[PDB]
Amino acid sequence: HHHHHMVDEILKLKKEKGYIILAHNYQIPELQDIADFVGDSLQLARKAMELSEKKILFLGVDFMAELVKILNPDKKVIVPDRSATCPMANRLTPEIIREYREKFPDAPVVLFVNSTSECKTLADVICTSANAVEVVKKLDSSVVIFGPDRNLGEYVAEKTGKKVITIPENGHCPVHQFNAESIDAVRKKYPDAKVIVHPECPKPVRDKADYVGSTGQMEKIPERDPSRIFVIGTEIGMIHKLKKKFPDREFVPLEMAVCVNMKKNTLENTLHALQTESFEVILPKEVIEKAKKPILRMFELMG
Ligand SMILES: N=C(C(=O)O)[C@H](CC(=O)CO)C(=O)O
Ligand code: SF4
Repeated sequence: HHHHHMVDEILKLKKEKGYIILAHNYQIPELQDIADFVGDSLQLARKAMELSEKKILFLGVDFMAELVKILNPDKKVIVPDRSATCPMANRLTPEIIREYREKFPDAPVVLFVNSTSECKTLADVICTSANAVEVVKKLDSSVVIFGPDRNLGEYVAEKTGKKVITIPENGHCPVHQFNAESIDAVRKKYPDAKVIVHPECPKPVRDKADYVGSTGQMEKIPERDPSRIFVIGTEIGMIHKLKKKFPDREFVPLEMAVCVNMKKNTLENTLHALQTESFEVILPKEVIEKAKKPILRMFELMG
């Protein structure tokens, strides 16, 4: 195998230098396969807090790596590509959050994990796709400010029955803009398939699905649903994860959908990261101290 040189040296250096490799579900298959743990933002956050190792190689995008750092301030966290980010976040600013806080004083500010760490410093609680509904339901308010993802916010409003004020204008994930016709086509081709789509998908897509869930929730659905075929409306990296967990089922992409940022991490730059022990994720202590409050509050609202 042509890659065995990179794969083998990654596994070698990881062990030799005391790293644990955490990968998000949207990383390329080759990186999922060398990771110690693969999961969604919530799971990688949880895992981060309980690992004994002092060095983490994080494979995902920056806001997530920073979440890991904020929860583990005394561990060294590195990433292979320091530009891997989520473009949705960067429309949401401090001045937007402040404006809406003033406008709606008694609305808690719920920020999605893909938000700048600076933004998290101004949140009342953080959430991921997996726990957004649970977090907002358990809050003591019928109104929340929510950002940056509009679709997710609207889905939360639907599930909880609360008023969700989304910020900024049109915050959305380009990856999850499937058109509902793809579901129409796939129902005809596989009449017994179950269609699972992400809550970041637009509402007409959500409404034609059998299930709506985050990647963490998608992965649990075949534990309770015996269907032979699932059609998956998220980023393409999740197909590899699902096929590995459930080799006796068939997983069909709703459409091909690739997150360019998530794909910035490669075997080659992952190897460079382990050789140089770069690039370190660094936040000001002030940011860490401030941002951890809404993150810990998330965990209090789950259990
Ligand atoms: N980290 C996620 C989450 O659940 O919060 C992603 C979705 C996301 O938008 C981040 O790329 C997912 O696992 O379903
Ligand atoms: S898949 Fe969408 S929400 Fe997740 S990092 Fe890429 S652009 Fe951001």
